[PDB]
Amino acid sequence: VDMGFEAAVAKKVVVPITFMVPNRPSGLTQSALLVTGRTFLINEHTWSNPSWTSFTIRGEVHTRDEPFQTVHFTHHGIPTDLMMVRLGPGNSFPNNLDKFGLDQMPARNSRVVGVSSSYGNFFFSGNFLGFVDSITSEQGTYARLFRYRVTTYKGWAGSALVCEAGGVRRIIGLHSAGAAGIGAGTYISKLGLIKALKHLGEPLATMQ
Repeated sequence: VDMGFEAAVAKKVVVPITFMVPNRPSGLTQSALLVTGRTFLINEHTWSNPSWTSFTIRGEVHTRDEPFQTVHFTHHGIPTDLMMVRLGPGNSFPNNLDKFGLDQMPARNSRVVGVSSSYGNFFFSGNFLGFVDSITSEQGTYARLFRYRVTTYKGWAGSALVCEAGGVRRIIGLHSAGAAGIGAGTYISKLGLIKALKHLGEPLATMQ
């Protein structure tokens, strides 16, 4: 199996993130996706949880009261589990926009590869089960996901989901949830990322 693209995702995109809390003996660790500059992707259910007082990413500590610029993605007025967060000034992330987005839909039963830094680095995989308008979760309804047949675990949220369409493999999701042997990831589109990055002021050149 060619895994060159997934290896590049592990090398440049997926990183661990740990949220520190005052009501548990240990931090909550999962994965995050570096997009470009000072902007990354993270699950909304993790970001919005009220307990954490700081988090660490890329060797940096950030407190909850910092003036983060954020976008919470919605679909037809229903919340998704996807947040984009732009940090204050600091050392830049790689520009990983070449690794996100597919213009065609993945075929039924094609291979999904998850790329995680949640428990050290690892891959997981399962068959693509299709897009769903929403999932019903212990925290409410979330919109615009796709599913895959593989048992997933607490902490695996934020892992990059690499799918295949039109002879190319790209990241089109971030892991969100699990239910009885089936995982669900929140969909990522290139157009949505670009629109949100512009809203947050992450400076980029436009190819003309």
